Amino acid sequence: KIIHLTDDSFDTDVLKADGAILVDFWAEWCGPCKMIAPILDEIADEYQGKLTVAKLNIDQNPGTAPKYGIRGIPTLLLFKNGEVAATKVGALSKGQLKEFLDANL
Amino acid sequence: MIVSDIEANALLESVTKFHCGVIYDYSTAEYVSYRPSDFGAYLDALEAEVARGGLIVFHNGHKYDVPALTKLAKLQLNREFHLPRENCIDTLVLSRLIHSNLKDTDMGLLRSGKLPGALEAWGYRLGEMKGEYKDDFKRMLEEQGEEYVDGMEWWNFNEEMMDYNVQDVVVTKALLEKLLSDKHYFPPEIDFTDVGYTTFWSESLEAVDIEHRAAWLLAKQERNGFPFDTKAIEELYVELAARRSELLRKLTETFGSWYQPKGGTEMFCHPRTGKPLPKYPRIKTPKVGGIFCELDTREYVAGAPYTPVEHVVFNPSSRDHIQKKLQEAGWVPTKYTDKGAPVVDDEVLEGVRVDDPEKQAAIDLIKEYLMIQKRIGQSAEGDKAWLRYVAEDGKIHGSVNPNGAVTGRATHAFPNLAQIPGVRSPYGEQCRAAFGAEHHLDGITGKPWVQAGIDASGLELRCLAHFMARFDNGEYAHEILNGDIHTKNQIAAELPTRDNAKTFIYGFLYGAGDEKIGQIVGAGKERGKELKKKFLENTPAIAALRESIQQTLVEKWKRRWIKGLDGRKVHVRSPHAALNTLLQSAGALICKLWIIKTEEMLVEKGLKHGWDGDFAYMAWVHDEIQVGCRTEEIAQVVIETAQEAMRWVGDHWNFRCLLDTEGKMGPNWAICH
DNA sequence: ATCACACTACC
DNA sequence: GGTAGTGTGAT
Ligand SMILES: [Mg+2]
Repeated sequence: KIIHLTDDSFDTDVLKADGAILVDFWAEWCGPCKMIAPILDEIADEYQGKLTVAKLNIDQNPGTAPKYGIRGIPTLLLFKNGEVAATKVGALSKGQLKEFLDANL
Repeated sequence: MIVSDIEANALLESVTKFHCGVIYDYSTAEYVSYRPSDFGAYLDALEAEVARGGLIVFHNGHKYDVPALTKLAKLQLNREFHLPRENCIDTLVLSRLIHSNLKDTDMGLLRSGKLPGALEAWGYRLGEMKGEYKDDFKRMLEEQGEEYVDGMEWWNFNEEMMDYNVQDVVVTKALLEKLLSDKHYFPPEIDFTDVGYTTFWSESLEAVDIEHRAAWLLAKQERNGFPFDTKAIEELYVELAARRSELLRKLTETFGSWYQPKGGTEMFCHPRTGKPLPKYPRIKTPKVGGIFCELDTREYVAGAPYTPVEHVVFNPSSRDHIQKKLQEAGWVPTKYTDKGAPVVDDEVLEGVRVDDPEKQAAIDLIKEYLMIQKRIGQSAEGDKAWLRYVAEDGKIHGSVNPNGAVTGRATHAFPNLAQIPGVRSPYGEQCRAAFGAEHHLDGITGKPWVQAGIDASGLELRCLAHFMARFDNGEYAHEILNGDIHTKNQIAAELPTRDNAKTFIYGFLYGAGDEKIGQIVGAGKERGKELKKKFLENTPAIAALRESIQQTLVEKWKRRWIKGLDGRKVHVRSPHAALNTLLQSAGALICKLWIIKTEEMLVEKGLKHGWDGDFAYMAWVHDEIQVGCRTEEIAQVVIETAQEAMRWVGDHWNFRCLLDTEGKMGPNWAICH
């Protein structure tokens, strides 16, 4: 369900998606990141055909994060037609996420 | 004998006013203060002590008070004033000789805190005086609601300053008597505070006379400075700066930037167990924030934790960064340091081998980058860079502690002119060429001066030959000047080539271990105990020398010091480095008396020391001197005279090995190597 | 072996 | 602004 992005696929997979893309900038060594990961898996299904959950590991793809000024992780960037609509930093709960999306959608 | 000290408005380089001075006369047992308008009288009292053939005691007077008074007398009173060398005693010079195992703050230029070991108390008080006077000044000001500026405490004379001047003399006197109570340097049967200068020098240990002459000569060398080619170094700086940039561009392309945890306060705890996870990065739990009612543009949400991070760019000067990237490339560290980090120096880097050919090539760029920074920091960007120290007269006036090392060797600093890159190293020729007599134009004719570079020949090996003559009857010494000791050591060590021997011996004398020894030994590092064993076996005199040195120091210690060529005690730090201590100390003392005699001989030949004269000492780097000469004819005379003085020194101390010097004439340090 | 000083990284 | 930790520059 979730889209595993790379630096080279980010432009076309995210910026030119034209649909609803929630991106999660994460790292294997971040405690909070490990927390929202399970959540996102559930959000992907429930919002299938309404939103697209994509993840970008910042150790593996060091080029994209800087362009967005990431200062903390996990970072949730909700892209709409190639632009940043909403934004949220931190391991939200299943409820907090449902609210973030439902609202911003 | 009188003890004195002065207070003036600035360091020697820019002093213009005498503020006050104090004199304690042993013959009257009294202290007399001299205020600004008593300057002439102050000078008269010092010259009266000289007329009586007396002694004037200063603490650091050789480098400061004495030349300062000459300068000040000329500027303020139009008077010619020159205290003769033989009438002056310096307790700092005396302290550095008698307490040669202890460090000092070099009169407040070095912070006491970073210095290892203990510090002699009175000398510590003297070195802190300027800082303490400053602190008083500042708090006395604040009391009056006034502001404090740069170093305004030295602009005008005041009574607090007078009180500190008096304190310096009470402390200097105390220091003087404590040093004078060392029977090893001063025979107890003589009251040295009650004798003429000639008696003081002849009745005390030779080391005392030698150290004062060395500090007097080197003080002048500091005043002379080393002609420096600023433009040439500013251009080298542009060249190195562009190469540094290009290497940075190439490296940050090969090794991309990454993210690291930073700014976290709260410990991350397992959400299930609640168990603290110290190994995980720190986090920050947003105090406020919510989803939405007008949506909340805020990105944070109360309760939802996150890991604060920073973006870090690859830094070639970071061994940590280099260590991280090379391992992520497959490098498995073979040797680590005592703290948990793997060794990342030019040697290991030279042996690293990774798969990716690009990252493999990036290693050389990294080694180049490090060497470039080393040059940039030393010549331009470092705190003590040459470009920050070049004075208005176009010269760098490096400082020298004439007896800074335990062995009797001198130490150099601000900047250290004893660590200029050699011609045999990258950019060495350009660095070296920037220091030279050619960069000084004659004050009258405007013509460049010439440089005379002279160094003692194989001094270390001859000192060894000397001390082993008692065991081999001059054999080793005989081979040095009439055969080939390098082939001789080669055979004794069983080493391959003759060049292996030069590396082995010079290394054997400067420490080194079996690893370094066995290293160039063809290759086979380690197991270099065989080479270092077969050697001492076929050169029994050396082993014998070592045995005698030990029977003198141990059994717990019988004695913790070695007697130097001039009688001084030379603290031995380790029974294993004892022979080294003995040899380095002898080389140091030979070279010290040598530069002294060389200058005395030039002066007895009619040559004047100074830029307004015939020659000028520019640098003394252990076993070599660089001297500036007005003409080539003078350069040749200096070269010849340095050889005579070296031979005079060898004869002076009955050396069992003939001592020699080699001299080269040219425009700068690069040509006089 | 003796010693100066630079640059990173942490407080 | 000051301290370690590591390394390089020279004899
Ligand atoms: Mg003084």
